[PDB]
Amino acid sequence: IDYSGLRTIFGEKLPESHIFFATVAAHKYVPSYAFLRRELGLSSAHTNRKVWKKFVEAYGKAIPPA
Amino acid sequence: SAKVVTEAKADGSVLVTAKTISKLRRKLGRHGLKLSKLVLIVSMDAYYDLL
Repeated sequence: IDYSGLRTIFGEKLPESHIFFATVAAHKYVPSYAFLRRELGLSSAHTNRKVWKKFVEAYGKAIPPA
Repeated sequence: SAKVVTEAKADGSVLVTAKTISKLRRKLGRHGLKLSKLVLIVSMDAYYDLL
């Protein structure tokens, strides 16, 4: 949810899945896949790369207009 | 020159994810294609981050 915040920790590009969830800093803003799926409105029924890919698209879609 | 520097970071921050551990296989080269002939040894705090 707090895309604006995660921009400070990881800049433009989001790291790979293995790294994003292994940084202690981003465990406050987004913790584990459950959160991702519950917030995207996705379900456990949607495979995780689909949830991640959707998260990555949101991250780009939202980048502050520059 | 096989010390692959990884995104895992000391002071928590990045934890040692399992992928980082297996991306180590490239540096072996053809040696590491096999998987049945390689042995891994992880530091204790990278077993607690593999979890």
